[PDB]
Formats: sequence, structure tokens, C-alpha cells
Amino acid sequence: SGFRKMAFPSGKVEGCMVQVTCGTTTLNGLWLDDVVYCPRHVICTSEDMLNPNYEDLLIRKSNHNFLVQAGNVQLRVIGHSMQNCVLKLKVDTANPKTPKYKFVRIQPGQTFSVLACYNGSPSGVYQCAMRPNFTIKGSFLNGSCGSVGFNIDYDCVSFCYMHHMELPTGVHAGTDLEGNFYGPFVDRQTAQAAGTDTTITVNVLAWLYAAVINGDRWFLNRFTTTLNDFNLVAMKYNYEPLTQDHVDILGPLSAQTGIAVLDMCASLKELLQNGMNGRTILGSALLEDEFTPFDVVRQCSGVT
Amino acid sequence: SGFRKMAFPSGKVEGCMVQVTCGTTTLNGLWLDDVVYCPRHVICTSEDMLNPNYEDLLIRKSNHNFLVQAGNVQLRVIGHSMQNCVLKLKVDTANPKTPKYKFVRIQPGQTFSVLACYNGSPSGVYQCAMRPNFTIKGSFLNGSCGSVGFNIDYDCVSFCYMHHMELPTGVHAGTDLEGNFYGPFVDRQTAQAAGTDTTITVNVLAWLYAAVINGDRWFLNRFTTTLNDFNLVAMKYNYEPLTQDHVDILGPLSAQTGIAVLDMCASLKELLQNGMNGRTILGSALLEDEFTPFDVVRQCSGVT
Ligand SMILES: Cc1ccncc1NC(=O)Cc1ccc2nc[nH]c2c1
Ligand SMILES: Cc1ccncc1NC(=O)Cc1ccc2nc[nH]c2c1
Repeated sequence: SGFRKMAFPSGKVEGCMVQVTCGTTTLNGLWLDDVVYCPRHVICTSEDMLNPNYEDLLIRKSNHNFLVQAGNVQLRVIGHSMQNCVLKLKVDTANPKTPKYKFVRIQPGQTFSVLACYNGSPSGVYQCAMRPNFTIKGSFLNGSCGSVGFNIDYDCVSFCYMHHMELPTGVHAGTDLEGNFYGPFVDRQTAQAAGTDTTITVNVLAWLYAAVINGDRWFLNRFTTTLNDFNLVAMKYNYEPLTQDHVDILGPLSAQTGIAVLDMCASLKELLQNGMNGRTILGSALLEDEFTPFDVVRQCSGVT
Repeated sequence: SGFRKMAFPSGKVEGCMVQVTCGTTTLNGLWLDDVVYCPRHVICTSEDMLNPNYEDLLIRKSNHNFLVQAGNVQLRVIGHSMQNCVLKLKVDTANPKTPKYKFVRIQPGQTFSVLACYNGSPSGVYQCAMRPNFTIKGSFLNGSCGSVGFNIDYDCVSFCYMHHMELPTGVHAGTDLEGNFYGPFVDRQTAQAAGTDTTITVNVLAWLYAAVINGDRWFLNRFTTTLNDFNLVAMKYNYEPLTQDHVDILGPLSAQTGIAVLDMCASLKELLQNGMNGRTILGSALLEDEFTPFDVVRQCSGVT
């Protein structure tokens, strides 16, 4: 028993982190096979970030200008190319620690682990979610760019995020490993404001099921609702609309606990309208939305 | 910017996890050098746990009864001994992945990362604190015993916890790596109730400093207090008494932010008396106490 905000074990990803320096800029790179992936803004100075022309800045860089270091040993760069907002640096040595991997582009509401790194060295690991406005709320200082987000399925690492930007509001933006930004964000230091950060309803419901499984049941009530009625309340509270697809995804948790999805929606509706009244659920005083239904099943069943 | 509940990168610890089976019981072991450490209750059945005589149960076990498996390869057990509540299984092969390590016994209020494992396989990593009542609030299912807690200082892993028990209330109890339980708990399935789970005041203050550094400042007020006055309010709210040692420990955060420790105590006192009023601090609706002052400095400076 007990339910924690849990990240995936980071070892497989630690074995892929390298330091990339170009000019005066140092950030992190991800070394998979004989390619090192990193944000293309490694070629910029802070002044260039105001209005960068990446193709033009890149023409002035040669393979020998990209310094790639794995631990205390230097990697030889034999090619470089720009793919969307990432650079792919071809090196002469395959990473011997390359795990089985995939590149996946996640949807908003999906969770992943981030291995925060500086100078190609891991500092920590935390769990987060792709917000509905395509930002993430991470912990990233100068030099953390190129740190990655991932999920693991037994022995295959699915990389889904690479850190690029901190918006003027302190939230974060980045790309998938094909270099396409999540949402409308760009790798330029300009006015980029995020949209409404709505709450991921399906994740809140999954977490309420985790609370019932792990003993916290005070919020269960004598009511039910419909998807349409629940969604009127969800709209009012800046929650994402709940769909029949989300109800189907919650089916296994509903079956395990014997609490119908719409009855849990009615508990959630009352929590939204009445508040917590100074009470807590799984050690939280707010409705937690950074656990997917899959995360709840995985943690409650101990998948390794 | 941004502040997250961050665990240490777990790779160095993943390389030490093994599966230990004795009879019908399987749990995790920690393989460092040529010794595998695991809870001595691996020798018990669930029925034995009601009233175990560990010395007597152990007499019936030989080296060949402890099955130790690292990945898919078996380790040969050439000796076994009981040290307090842990078994030390001497194996014929040193763990080639043994990191630099120490065994440390932490104090209440200190934080650490846990690598939750099942069948010697890592499932996830999370950050937690040793509560003032010597319990931890983890996420542990059947088979997670032997999972460990640790801190890392550059390349040296300090192991501080090994999971043993879940109390009837759903909180967790365990030992240091010398096999001594934290607090009054025992490895017997009996009535063991935890004391008051007070809030770690010094950690709440550190987290309020992290909030100011990372932009959340609404709770700062025009007041100050004294240690004695603050402690009267701390007593009322089941917070640990704040000492001059804690004030000294918060000195670097006070210097960085320019907010005197006693002024932050006055902000905390008002938060205790008035509540949050539906507001949040670093994404939390409660006062977070599982970040030490050292954690706040480490995360805010990007130590790798
Ligand atoms: C500063 C920071 C902190 C956390 N996360 C991201 C960042 N960086 C940015 O937002 C853009 C940036 C800023 C200066 C750069 N110089 C070369 N490349 C650069 C990219
Ligand atoms: C069940 C559990 C879940 C999470 N954390 C710990 C536990 N186990 C216990 O509290 C004691 C126990 C219970 C049966 C045992 N059989 C052999 N050894 C045993 C030890």
C-alpha cells in the first residue's frame, strides 16, 4: 500500500547522457547508437536567441565545433544535420550502453519521467505530465537543455521529450526526439504565452481510484452523474471534457474497485463544488492530475 | 526555474538489486562487493511473521536455501549471517557494478530516494523523508521488501534504508543497512502503532525559500517573530520545534533571498493560522515538508 509520484528507474537513460558544447554554449545531448541528439539552440549565444536564423548560424559550424564528451572521454563528430529543432551529431562510436529505444510523440495528459542533467551529468529524476496547453512544469536551470523525458516498457525506453525553453512565465517547452515542439512554441526568446492550463480529468479520476485502493475513501458519496452533466461542471472548473474513450480507459480501475466510473465522476463533481474542507487525499490538498490510468494500474500492481 | 520533488538518479542502485528467495518467500537484496543484504524475514512464512524466533528459524536454513539471482544469472552463496534484522549473504562473486558506497543511519526529517523493486527488478523511484515518528510514507506492495533508500554525493551512494514492514495503518517501517530499525518498530506482525506524525518545520521553511526563489511570493508578509513565539504556534499545529541549529542551517537560503529566517517563520505562522485560502505554493495546497534545506540548495543550484 501507499501511492507515490513515481518516476521510472533512470539508469538506462543515464547511460545515454553526454555533454555538448558549441562555442560558449554547453548543454546536454542524448547518445543513442552513433548519433547524439541535442537542441539546435546549442549553436546560439543568448543574444542570438532573440531572433535566430538557425540555417544561417549553422553554416558557420563544422563537425569539429561540436564538442561531445561522454564522462571524461571525447567523442569524434563525423557529421551533423538539423532535423526540425534538434541537431543530430553523427559520432564515430556507437554508445555501448544504448538501450532498446523508440521515439514517440506523446499526447497532452500523458505522463513521463525527466532526467534533469547539467554538463551531461544527471542531477535528478522526477515525474511530470504534458499539460493540455503543451507546456510542462519541470525543474530546469541554465544548462539543463537537452535533458529528456521518457517512459519505459520493461526494457524499451520510449523517449518523448527533449528540453529546450523556459517561457517568461516559468513553465517549460520542448520537442519530441524528431525535433518538433509540443504545442505552438518556438526556439526563440520572444513573447510566447501559454494557453489555459486545464486539469486532466481522466488522470484525476484515475488518482481517485488509487486513493480508494490505498484506503482514502472519505470523498465517496451517494451520488451518480452522466458524462454530459459532469462535463458542465468540468467546463466551469477548467477541467478537460471527459469522453467515452476516457470512461473505457478507466474500466479496469472501475472493475477492480467496484465503483462505476460515473459514480466516481459524481464524487469528483462534489469535490469541485464543495472543495476539500481542509481534508487530504493521498497526502494532497488538491486534485492530482499527473497520474494516468495506466500509471495507477502499473503502480498498484508493481510492474517492473 | 521550477521546483520539483526530485529523486536521485537511480542507475548506481539499479546495478545492485538482486532477487533473494528462501522457501516460498521472494524479496529484494542489495549486492555490494561480495555480500547481498536483505531483510531477515525472507526466512519466514506469513504465518511465522505473527511470532517469529529468527535465530531458531535461521538454524534450519543452509547457504543453498538462499537463492540469489542477479538478472537471469544465479549467484553462489558461500556464507550467511544475521546482523540485527538483516541477513548478509556472502556470495563468491563481487558485484562488478558496485559503486562507491557508505552505510549511514539518517535522522528524522532527512530525505532520501527509494528505488522500489519486485523480484530484484526496479519498478520506480521516488523521494521521501524519514518522518519524526520514524515511519516513511512509501509505495510498497508484497515483494517490495529489501528495496532501499539512499542519497548520492557525486559518485558515492549512502544507503540509509531497507524496506521491511507495512504497519496495519499503511505506513512503512524499515532498517538502516546495519539492520537496526528506525524507531521502535520490529519485524513481527503485531500491534505496532506509530506516534504523532509531526511536520518537519525546518523543511517547510526551506521549501518556502524555494518558493520565493522560483517566483511564488504571495505568502510573504510584513511581520517577524521570535523562535519562542513561533514555537508556541508550532506546538499548536503539531510542527517540530525550530531550534537555533535549524536557523543556522537555513542561513544560506536566507542570504540568497535576503529574507531573514525569523521573517520566514512569521510567514509560516500566518499560513498556519489563516490557511492557504484556496491558494497554492509551488503547485501544492499544503505546506510541503519533504525537502531539506540541503535539497533546496542542491536543486536550486543544479548539483550533479
Ligand atoms: C535559460 C533556460 C533555463 C531553463 N530552461 C531553458 C533555458 N533556456 C531558454 O529558455 C532558451 C535559451 C537561452 C539562452 C541560450 N543560449 C544558447 N541557447 C540558449 C537557449
Ligand atoms: C506485505 C507487505 C507489503 C509492503 N511492505 C511490507 C510487507 N510485509 C510486511 O509488512 C511483513 C511481511 C509479511 C509477510 C511475510 N512473509 C515473509 N516475510 C514477510 C514479511
